[PDB]
Parts: sequence; C-alpha cells; structure tokens
Amino acid sequence: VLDLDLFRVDKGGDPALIRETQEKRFKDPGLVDQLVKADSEWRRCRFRADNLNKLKNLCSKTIGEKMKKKEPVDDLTADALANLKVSQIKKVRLLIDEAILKCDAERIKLEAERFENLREIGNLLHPSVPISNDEDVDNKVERIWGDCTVRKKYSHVDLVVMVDGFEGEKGAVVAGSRGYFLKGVLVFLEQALIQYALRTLGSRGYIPIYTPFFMRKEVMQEVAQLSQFDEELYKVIGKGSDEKYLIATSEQPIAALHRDEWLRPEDLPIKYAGLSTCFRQEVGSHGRDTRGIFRVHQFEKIEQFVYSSPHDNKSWEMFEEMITTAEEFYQSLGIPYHIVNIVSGSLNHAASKKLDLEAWFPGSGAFRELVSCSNCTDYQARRLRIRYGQTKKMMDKVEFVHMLNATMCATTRTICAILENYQTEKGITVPEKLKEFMPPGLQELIPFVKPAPIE
Amino acid sequence: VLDLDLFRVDKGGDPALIRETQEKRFKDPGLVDQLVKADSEWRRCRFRADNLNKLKNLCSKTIGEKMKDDLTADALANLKVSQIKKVRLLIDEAILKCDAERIKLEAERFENLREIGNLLHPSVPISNDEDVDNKVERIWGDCTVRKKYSHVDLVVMVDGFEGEKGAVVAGSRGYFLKGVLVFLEQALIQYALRTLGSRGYIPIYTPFFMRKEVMQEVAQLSQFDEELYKVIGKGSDEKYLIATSEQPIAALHRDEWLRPEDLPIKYAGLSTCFRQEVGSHGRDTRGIFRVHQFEKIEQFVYSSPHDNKSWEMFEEMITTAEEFYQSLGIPYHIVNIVSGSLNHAASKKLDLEAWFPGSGAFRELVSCSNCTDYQARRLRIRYGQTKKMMDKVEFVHMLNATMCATTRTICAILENYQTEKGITVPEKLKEFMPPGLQELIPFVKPAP
Amino acid sequence: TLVSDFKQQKLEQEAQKNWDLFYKRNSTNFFKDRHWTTREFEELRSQKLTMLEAGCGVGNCLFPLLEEDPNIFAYACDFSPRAIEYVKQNPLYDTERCKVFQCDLTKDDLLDHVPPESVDVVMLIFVLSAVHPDKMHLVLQNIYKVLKPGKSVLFRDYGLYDHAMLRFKASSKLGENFYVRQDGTRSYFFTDDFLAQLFMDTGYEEVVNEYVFRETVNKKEGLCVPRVFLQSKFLKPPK
Amino acid sequence: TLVSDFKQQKLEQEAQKNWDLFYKRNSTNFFKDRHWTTREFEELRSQKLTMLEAGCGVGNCLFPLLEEDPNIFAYACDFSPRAIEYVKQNPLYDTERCKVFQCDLTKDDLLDHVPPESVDVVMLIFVLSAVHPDKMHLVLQNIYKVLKPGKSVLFRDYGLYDHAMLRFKASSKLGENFYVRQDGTRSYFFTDDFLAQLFMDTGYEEVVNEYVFRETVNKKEGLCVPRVFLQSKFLKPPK
RNA sequence: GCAGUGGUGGCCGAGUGGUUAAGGCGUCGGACUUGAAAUCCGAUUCGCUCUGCGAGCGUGGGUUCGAAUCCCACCCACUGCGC
RNA sequence: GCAGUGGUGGCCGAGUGGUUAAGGCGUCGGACUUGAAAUCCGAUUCGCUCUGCGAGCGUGGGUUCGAAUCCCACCCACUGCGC
Ligand SMILES: Nc1ncnc2c1ncn2[C@@H]1O[C@H](CSCC[C@H](N)C(=O)O)[C@@H](O)[C@H]1O
Ligand SMILES: Nc1ncnc2c1ncn2[C@@H]1O[C@H](CSCC[C@H](N)C(=O)O)[C@@H](O)[C@H]1O
Ligand SMILES: [Mg+2]
Ligand SMILES: [Mg+2]
Ligand SMILES: [Mg+2]
Ligand SMILES: [Mg+2]
Ligand SMILES: [Mg+2]
Ligand SMILES: [Mg+2]
Repeated sequence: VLDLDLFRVDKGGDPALIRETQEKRFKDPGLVDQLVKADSEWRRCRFRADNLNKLKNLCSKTIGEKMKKKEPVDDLTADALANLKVSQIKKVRLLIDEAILKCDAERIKLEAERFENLREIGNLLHPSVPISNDEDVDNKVERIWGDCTVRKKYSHVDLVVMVDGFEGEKGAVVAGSRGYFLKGVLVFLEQALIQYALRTLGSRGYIPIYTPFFMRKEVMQEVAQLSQFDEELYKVIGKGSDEKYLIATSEQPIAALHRDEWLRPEDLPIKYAGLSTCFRQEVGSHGRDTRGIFRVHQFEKIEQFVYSSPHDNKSWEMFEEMITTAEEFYQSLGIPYHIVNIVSGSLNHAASKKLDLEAWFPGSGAFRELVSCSNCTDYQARRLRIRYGQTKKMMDKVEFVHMLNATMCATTRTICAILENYQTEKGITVPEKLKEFMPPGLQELIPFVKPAPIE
Repeated sequence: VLDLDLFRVDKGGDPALIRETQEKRFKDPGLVDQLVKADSEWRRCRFRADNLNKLKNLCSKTIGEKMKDDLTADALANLKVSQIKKVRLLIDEAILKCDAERIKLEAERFENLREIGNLLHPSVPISNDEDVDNKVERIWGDCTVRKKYSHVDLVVMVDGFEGEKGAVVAGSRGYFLKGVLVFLEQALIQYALRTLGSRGYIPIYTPFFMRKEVMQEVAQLSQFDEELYKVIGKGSDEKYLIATSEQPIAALHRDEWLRPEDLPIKYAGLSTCFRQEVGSHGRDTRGIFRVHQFEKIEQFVYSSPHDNKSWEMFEEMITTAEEFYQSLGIPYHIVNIVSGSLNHAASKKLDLEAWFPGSGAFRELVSCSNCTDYQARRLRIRYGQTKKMMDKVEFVHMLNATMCATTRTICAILENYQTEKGITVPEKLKEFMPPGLQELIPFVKPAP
Repeated sequence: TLVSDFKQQKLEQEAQKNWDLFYKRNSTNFFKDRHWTTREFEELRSQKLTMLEAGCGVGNCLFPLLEEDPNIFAYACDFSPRAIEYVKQNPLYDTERCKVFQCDLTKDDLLDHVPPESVDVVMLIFVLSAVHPDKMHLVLQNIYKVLKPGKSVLFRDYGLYDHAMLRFKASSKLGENFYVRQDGTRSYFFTDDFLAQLFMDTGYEEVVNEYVFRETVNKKEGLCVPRVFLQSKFLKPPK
Repeated sequence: TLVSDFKQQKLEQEAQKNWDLFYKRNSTNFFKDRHWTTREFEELRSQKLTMLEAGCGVGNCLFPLLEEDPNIFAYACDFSPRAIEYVKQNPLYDTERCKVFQCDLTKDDLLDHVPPESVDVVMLIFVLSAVHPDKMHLVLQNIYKVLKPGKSVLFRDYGLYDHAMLRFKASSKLGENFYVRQDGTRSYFFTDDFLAQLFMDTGYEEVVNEYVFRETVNKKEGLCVPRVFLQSKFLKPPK
C-alpha cells in the first residue's frame, strides 16, 4: 500500500499527485478525494482519542494514589482531580468510558474506510512507463535480440509428441482438463534447465531457496491481490476444518520470509533464487499453439527475488540488473526475444513498472512472454512491515525496503521455446549450455520417435 | 483385489487358503465364509437373471417378426401380440426383483472381497510383532559407528534450513530449504535419475493432484482421511494431492490391454509428495526428516504375472536400491517386514533402513513392495492383448519401490559424512554439485 | 508344473463335447483328405473287403479309399454326432457301401452295430492320440472282438519328439508326452515300446511297428521342420 | 537533493524549540568549559569591563573568564529558557557580576535589557552558525546598537571544509554550506569573504579575520582529522 | 465459463428402430494336407448352470414390444466466443 | 488429539496490583573538549494536535479506581500420554 501521509495535506502530502497517477494508470480517481476526507477526519478523531486516554490514565493514577495514602472516602486537570473523593472520580471515569467507546468505534470505522480506499491506489509510476491503456498497440518494444522472423515447421504442440515426452489424454484422465505427464527426454531437459538456471543465479550471488507450496491465508492476504486470492488460488484442506492456499509463484512465500523484520542496511540487497512448483487455476486456450504444455495448471518456475534499499535510485538499478540477468540467460540459451514495456492499464496494483521478455516462437509464428520483471517499490514491504534500518529514529517515520521480482525460467514455456527453436528434420538439437546436464546419449540430439499429430 | 474365482468351490478355488492367509496376516478370517456364501448365492442369481433376459429377448424378437416362465421359441410363435405384451410385463416384474437381489449380492460380495489381502510368498516371516520378528536379511557397511551431531543440528550448521519462518508461512513442520542443501537435493535427483535411466527406467514427471474417482482405485480409505490433502477449485472438482508418485503412475495404464512382449514396464517417477501425518518421536525425528512436503524418486514396474518373473523383478528392484546406497556409502540393513504391518496390496515388503551415526538409530529410507495383481485388477490393466473365448483375463503384476526420498537421504548423508569442519561430499555426487561445493559443505553456524 | 489335476478331469469328462465343438467351429474344412492311405498299407490294395473306420471324423480317410476301390463296405465309428451328420450329408455317401454310427470306443461296445469277427481291416489314423492313455486298451479290446481271427489293424499317429510336440508351451502339458490343445482336444505322442506293450496286453501280435520321418516347409516364412509319425500294423492271432 | 523546502521552514520556525529540547535531553553535560578564551583574544586580558555574551548557553564560555578576571560585569543572552535556568542555578552565579536574560537575537531587541553604547566587548562563540544565513545581519544590527563606538565584537565559529562539515550525509544538507543535525539544530560553515561582507553590510570594520587550524585524534580508534575554525575580531568605527 | 457439431469394438470404419455389431487392419494359436504351405483354418469385450443365452456402441437415464440408431443430463473432444 | 508447566521489549533478563517496563548486551548517531577520546553524551515499539499524553509484556477478553502481575479462551513451545 502507499504511505498514508502522502494523502495528509497537513503533513507534507499531496493527494493531487495521487490523482494524476491514478489517472495515468486508467484507474478510478476520486478514490483520492474519499481518502483525503476520511484521513482528515481520522486525524482529528485520533487527537481526541489520545486526550480521552490521557484523562482516563490520570483518573486511574489519582485513584491509586488516594487509595495507597488511605483516603477517608472533560476539562479536568491533574490538580483538579486531586480534590475529589474516589466515588466522584469513578463517576467521572464512567463518562470518560462512554466517550472513549464512541470515539473508538468512530476511529476504527474511519481507519478501515481509509485503508480500503488506500488499498486500490496503485504505486507511483516510474517516468519511463508508457502512458496508455492499449497493451496491443502501446507495448513499448525496447530491445530486440536474435532473428525474430524465421519460420520453422512444427509448433511445440506437435514437437512434444514427436519426441514422446508428453502424455495429455492420460494426464487429463488422471488430473482433469490440462493435466499432463511429462516423460522421457523432456524430464531430463526440464532438469537440465533447472540445473543451469540455479547454477547461473548462484554464481550471480543469489541464494537458492526451495519454498513451501502451502501458504497460510493470514500470510497470503499480505502478498496477493483480491482477484488472485479470489479466483486464481487453489485451496488446500487437511483433517480438521484448511486456511492454506497453493502458491501461484515462489515470489509469494519468499516475500513472507523476512516478514515483520528490521533489516540491516548493510546486506540489504538480499537476492533469492526461488525454486518451486506453481499452481495456477486459469488456463484459457486462445488457439492451438497455446495448448500442449504451454498453459497448464502445474509447472516448475525459477524466480528472482530481491529486497533492496529504498534510497539513491538503488531499486531501479537493481531492476535493470534483474532484467539483464534474464536476458543473458536466454541469450546463452540462444533464443530470440524482444523486451516490451507494459502499458499503464496492464500493470497490477503493486507494480510501478513491468518489463517482459517475449520469445519468438518460429513454429507458431508468434511472440510469447517468458520473463516478467516488476519493481513493486515499498507497496508490499509496507504491508509486510519489512523495515529498512534496525533502529527507529526519534521523529522520522519508518522507511521500508523495496522488493523486486522477475521470473528467471518457467520450465514448460522455456521447453516449448527450445523445442520450437532447435528443431531439425531429425530431432531437437540440444542447446550447448545444457549438454553438461543431460545424460549420455542425450547430449547431441533428441530424436523424433513418433509422427506429427497434425500429419 | 483377489480373483473372485478363488472363493468359489464351483470353480477351481477354495476359501480355506484365503482363511489361512487371513490368519497369517493376523487379520480377520471370518470374511471368507461371508464371501463364499455371498458368491454362491450370486451365481444362482446371475443364472436366473440371464434366463429372464433370454425370455425377454425372445419375446421382443417374436413381436418384431410378427409385426413385419416355461416359454419356448415355438411356444411364443403361437400367441396374439397382446399376449406377448402381457408375458413381457410378467418378465419385467421378475427381472426387477432378480436385479434387486443381484445388486445386493454383488455389493456385499465386493465389500467382503476388497478386505482380503494378497496371498503370501513362502519367504514372509509369519508374525505380528515387527520389532523382534523382522528378518534382518543382510547388512552392509559399519552400522555401529557413532558421530557427533544428528541431522537436526547439521542442517542448521550448514545454513540450509529455515524452520521457524517456514512454520510462520506454512504452519507446523513447514520449512524453507536453502543454499547448499538445495544444491545437494538437486544433485541427489540427478544422480538417482541417471542411475535409473541407465537401468532401463523411463523418467516420468507426474501431476501432483488426482481426481477422486481415480485416487480411490489406487489408495485405501485409511489414507484419504488420515493422509490425503484435498484441493478445492472454484465453484466447489474433488481433487487430492498425491502422497506418492506411485499413485499417478499406477493410473497411467488403467483400462488397457498390454502386449506381453513389452510387459517389463519400468518407470522412474519424479514428483512432490504431500503427507499430513508428521507426528514426532523425539528430537532426532525433527528437522527435515518427517515433513509434509518432499521430493521423491520412485521405481514402478508393470510385470508379467507368469513364470515367477514378478519376484525376480522384486529382487532386482531391491538390488537397484541397495546399489544406489552402496555407491553413496550409506550403511544399511535390509529388513523383511512382518505380516502384521503390511498394507492391503502388498504380498511382501522389504525395507532398507540406514544407520544414522549421529542419531544412533536405523531409519527407513527405501520401501520395496510387490502387490501382484491386487491393483491391476482394480485398475483393469490386463496382461494379454487378446481375450480367449470362455477364459478369464489375466492382469499384470505391479511393483513399486522408493529409490530416494530426498530429505531423508540428505539427513543420512549429513549424518554419515560429517567432519569437524563440515560435511564431506559423497564421491558420486561431486559431478552434480556446483563448483565450490565439490569437496566440502562448510559449517557456518553453531549447533543449537 | 503340469496342468491342474482338476482340469485334467474336466478334459477327460468333456472329450466328446470338445471334439463336437471342434466340428461346430471348424466344420469339415480343418483336415484334408488322406490320399496316401492306399499306398502306405499293403492291405487296401485294389474281393468284398469289409472295413471298420474307428474315429471316422467327417470322412477324410474313408471317402478317398472308398471312391478308389469300389468293392469295399465300410463301418464308420465316431463319438461326435456332428461328425456323423457331416459324413451322412456328404454327396459321396451311400448306405450300400457305408454304415456310419456313433460309438464311444471306450464306453460303448462295437457288437451293438457290427457282427463279431467280421471286419477284415480296421484303421486307427490319428484317433488313438485323442484317447486318454489309461483308456486306450479299452479301445483295443473293444475292437478286438470284431476282428476276423486272421485280420489286422492299421495304425498311424503321432510319435515321440515330433515338432508339434515341441511347439506346445509348458502350460499345455498334462503329463509325460501328453498335451492339450487350445480347443480342448488332446495329443498323446507314442513310442514304439509303449504302443507295442499296449497292443500286446490285449491279445494282438506285432507285425510292423516303426517310425516314419517327414518334415514341413513353408517357403514364404522359410520354415522347414522335422516330423515323426509312428506307423504300424498289428495282427490278430490266427489260432 | 537538498532537504525538502517544507522541512527547512519547519526548522526555521522551530529553532528555539530545537535548542530548548537540546538542553532538556543533554542537560549541561554536552559542551565543555572553554578555557582558551582569555588567551585567544587580546581583549579580556587581566578596569570595570562590561561584557555581553550573545548565546550564552549554560555558561561554558563566561563562567571560566568570569572566575578568572574578577572585575568583569557580564550580560547573558539566550533564546532558550532552559539554558537561562541552568545558568541561574549554577553555584558560581551572582547577580552583582552577571545579568542573564532571554532574547531572540533576530526578533527581540537588546535595548530592552542593556543600555545603548555601553558594552565594551561582545562575544560570538559558535552562536552565529545556529542562525539562518538570511537572519544573521539581523543579529549583527541588533548588537550594533549596544556596542560602545570604540568597542569590538569577538567571533569564533565553524569555517569552510571543516571535518564536521565533511561527515554530514547528503540527506542533512539544507543548502550551500548549510546543514542540520539529528537534533534539529543547524550548522552554517562560514568563509572569510562571507563573514567579511556580512559584517561590512551592517556598519562594522574588520580588524582580524583568518582561519584557525587544529586536528582531532582518538588514539584508540587511531583517528586523526583536520578541523577549520574561523576566528575574527570586528570593531565598531570610532567616528 | 458459454453455443454449436460430435463420441462404435485393440485400431479404422459401416450401420437404415427388428445385425450375425458388416467389411477391413492388427494380434494370437492350431494344422493330421503324399494334390503339403512363397499357405490354410479359426479365435480375438463382459457374465452365467457355456454347442446357448444375457449385457455392452463415451457414461448414466428416458420413449418404444424392440435403440448402437430417437430424447435428456453429465463427461470429454473439435469449431466459434467470454476470460 | 489429551493433562501439566510456561510465553516480557532487537536479545538476555528483573518485575512485588500503583515503574520511569530495572539492569545489562547489541545497534545507531552526535561531539564544540587546549584539562580533547586507548573516550564521552544520548537514542533505540506504535499513535497523536509531540518538551506531553495515549497504547503496548504471545493474541484476545474479563475482575479491579488501577494488571506486565489475578481469571478465562485461543495460539505456540517444553514435559508426560494417546496415536
Ligand atoms: N474314444 C473315441 N471313440 C470314438 N471316436 C473318437 C474317440 N476319441 C476320438 N474320437 C474321434 O476321432 C476323431 C479324430 S480326428 C481323425 C479322424 C480320422 N482319423 C481321419 O483321418 O480323418 C475325432 O473326430 C473324434 O471324434
Ligand atoms: N538567534 C539566537 N538568539 C539568541 N540565542 C541563540 C540564537 N541562536 C542560537 N542561540 C543560542 O546559542 C547557543 C549556541 S551553543 C553555544 C553557547 C556558547 N557560545 C558557549 O560557548 O557555550 C544555543 O544555546 C542557543 O540557545
Ligand atoms: Mg475406435
Ligand atoms: Mg470384425
Ligand atoms: Mg451407453
Ligand atoms: Mg525476549
Ligand atoms: Mg533498558
Ligand atoms: Mg496482551
């Protein structure tokens, strides 16, 4: 979420800037106006509640002193209460109680309302984002690598069967729509991809981390969105009831790894190479070339995750470094791609900017997104309460770390890209960087052993 | 499930052997008598139902030919169609009653049959106390040496375990595995997959949840409530997370007629397994030893049901596992599990229990089981490709054996290869480890 | 090892049923006419020669030799009704030269249909191998009473170590040299000593008893295989 | 870049509050008595010399020179009430030799407490750096009216490129040579030209204005660092 | 997730309210032929008290004397949409 | 899952119905000292209209004028059981 003081104008805030940003993201403004009025009321209510609490505390202290000195029997002051019998101070305490209760109800309502208005407001935008709402027209292509116009015979939907590495019908009998068995040479290729990606990220300084696949609901709420948490996440139920949700990405448990912590600024750029199986419930088929193992319910993904300093433009340098790491990965794999800057209307709520690596599929004749690199700034760290220093200052407010994430390799989609880009007439040529991790006999070619299902 | 002809004296079977086996497994032997009576009544009911159906079809053929219960073909040929319709109403009432009786008998007949275990192999130790009668069959290595730390301290000393934050994220027993231990687990998976691939196994990555209609045929009722997580989608599906990759691999060939020529089917399952029971029995069972989620590599074989080939393959599977653990340098003994602690499908089970020198105990790492045709006939995986006239089909034999559960094998490696400065890397995993981790996993934290 | 002892009893009690269903599924198209008969045996060569054909099948052994030599009267014996009906519906059939009848050569008796000591030659061509080894002497004695005291009995059937004995899988073995086919009919593979001591125990006299060697070759599959039949002639003692 | 322009306004309007809370949290224990004063300036050396101490703090600059020379009457000025109360509660305090009073040297006027053209020496020791660079001439003019027309003003404060200037992080910078401390008090680092043209614009005459160089060394941490203070003496024109 | 067409035996493929589920293809065994075979004869879903009768055409139901044929639901495909 | 003991601040650790949540330890900044420092002075949970007042001792509640102290529930540990 954003800092609430960005909306308080009595503090150094300015809700007009939040309105401009909420317009550029093509979201609903006026949420800024509702927030400003709710916040301005909450500040006065907080002042009044503090004063009522002070009066109640002073009444209790005076009562304790009267009792321990063995006494014989709301513009109040310290000396003013010092001249009342205990019964009268309790009579006053009852009025204090009524006022405190109604003020507390009003304050809780105002807090909840202001927060549910602050919840929608997206992060501030980096000035490099292309302002638009048409993703198909305004996606800003930044860079291009390789030959992105060559065509080849088969698409991945045929190639996964011609190598005998895919079982779709039996998978759908076992698991249902989209279930699949990966078998034979494609299990070795997936494992080779995992080894290569983990070794690359580990040499760059990332810490490989194998995450749990069940997240609790209390923690998943703080790392996910309303829509995702509603219709995109599977729910797990054990004996009892069951508040667990299968993770949709490893970025969700890794974000909750330093939850509620005061991180030392030294060692602040913590880099994590997450490794897990992801479970997504939305699988829609836009044609034939999106079937096969391209959009599935279950797949392994290697993720980059970085906690960064919020100062000195460090998280944006880190953003460039992460997209560069993924670019060099796919260049060593020899896969052509272009980098696109996503338009304002397509970013989710946490992102200030998002880059995508879209690989060219020569057998399908299309661009398909393989990597997604986001810089969510302190939008999530504030929710998770991951503070930037170990010590809180006297007067200043607490500062939070920035959190970036970027897919390094989703195994099924990268397998599809490798199959389409390395097909020959006799089989799939193995990429030179994966021959270390392949068994003997599978280090030069993955032969075709079945005919094409289309033919 | 056993062949229902084993309980019918009319066929070449007899329930006395089944009762004596239910006694050897120390289970209930009264199920055999109920099964035999249900089966003997069902055969009569089925005969009567076939005769009623025959009369109905002759009535229909007579009516059809004329438009264009001691009844005979010629007998019906002499009736007014209205008379044939009256006879059809009588036949319909009789068929309704007979079908009610037959469904009841089949129901009870199958209920008593799915609780009779497989026949036993004459090598099985007949007893019920596992701790004294399990025949330690062979020893390998030095199973008496003792070393300083147990795995519960070693996983923290190398900084590869996060239990507290994992329990915050996932709950009791949740864990993050990080750093050097992720590389070691991946090295174990690579080594196991190459070992099994050189032997003729086909690696197979399975789905992690399974439809309930399919999971029933590979698991027991005890497992679903006690051990299977349930996955809920949208609109409230009924899928379950798999407890082992043997469950999806078994369903890979359901309702098939396999060619006897390609009968020695071997698969190396790779998947993540999810268990609910993580009950602890002291400190040495904490850490990553009993968790809810772990990767496992499985052996699954479909075999011919003839010529004792299933038991030869059983020996071959346990030998493959043994060689895997001898090449890693883990000392173990092979144990013949007692008949009391066998699951329903297993007709014999061998466990490989490794010596843990820091814990001072034997821990099970591999479980090898031969379920014969118990699950093959429930899944209808048939041996021949053609059926003979007036001759029942034979089902294949199915065997499964753990090759490597990665968390437990990591625990065994850490406890057996600990030094004063760290953990020595086993000689066979060095090629699958990153540079810098090919001789020693260094200690970086103190022992808790 | 061997076939279940329960199953061997079912095979013995269902011998006639198994042969009957064979003629039902295969009709008269399985076996082919035997034209080598007249040449093989010195009898049957070119007065009124009355003959008994034990196990006549659907013909295939008496119709050739019966259209060849026109002064032969023939008795035909078979325990399968379908085979008898096929023999009768044969257009080459006439009652003046043939007398077909059903008779289980082990249970029934031949005197109920043929006169004693009347037949001058009786043929056993691949018939005794379908009979259980412990009920063969029953057949030999049943036919001993209808043979003229100077007549003989002609016999060709499987011998030891023939290829057909080899092909059979181990799950088709009932005992030493005793197998069963997919259709339920059985095959016993005789040795010279076994047949000799089986005919001698019922009152016969050996004349010739020696193996006949052939093979079988399918050029397209290039298969050439050895075959070992046992041919013999036994004679009823004159006095 | 620089500190928020809103925050710099809050610093200027809360200068007295920031100095008051400094004396609340630190008491009289932060700064140490300055015994180098008498030696450094040729004045103050060994009749009735009336003196004004602008920004007197809790003492630490007049009590040493006041217990040293016993024929000095002193006026004490400070806009923080806590500092005045600490000066009064000092056991070395006596009204016959001191006259302490609160006076914001930019807003208030000195004639309300001291007689015009009476003081013969006024000291500015690390006081002008706590004043905003655009309200310093206000202080110079406020003290210009109480100085005897032949008297002078003594000044030591931070100079350019001193180490303390060095240390400040970039998030503590209000402007060129203008920083703020963690406690809210500020520090301006003067140059000879800036101070010269600031005193000349209010009617003074420069006598000496030159930097003084020292060093700070902590043996245990082995830290030795350069320090650059600017010392000067300005004189009010006689006629 | 809608709003259309579909689903036949190991596989292909006919099927028309009264089949023997045709024809192929594949697989499996039996072969006794002297006119042997560069092949012939068969079998090849489940059940029963088996030379026969019963059940089965995605799975369940309905209408009909009778459904593989007509109807409905569900499941799974393919073609268009929503996402 | 029972049937007992427990849960204090970044950490250790006092705490006794009227604290200023003691003492340490760690961390962080400020230093103007001529008698500079082989150190000194401080800060270090949240909130508010900030020299102060309010909230906070696993989390929620109760009793009391007043609870970190007493009671209850839940959660999580440890010790014994069931499994
Ligand atoms: N015990 C027995 N009594 C009578 N006939 C028998 C018999 N055992 C087998 N058979 C008959 O013998 C026949 C053998 S098939 C051979 C038929 C004949 N020898 C020919 O050359 O064509 C079968 O048809 C069977 O019906
Ligand atoms: N504008 C102003 N008017 C009056 N006093 C001021 C002032 N700005 C700062 N001060 C005071 O100047 C003092 C500087 S601390 C220095 C005190 C003195 N020079 C000494 O040697 O000890 C502060 O206590 C502050 O209260
Ligand atoms: Mg078909
Ligand atoms: Mg056909
Ligand atoms: Mg149907
Ligand atoms: Mg503590
Ligand atoms: Mg303290
Ligand atoms: Mg509490």
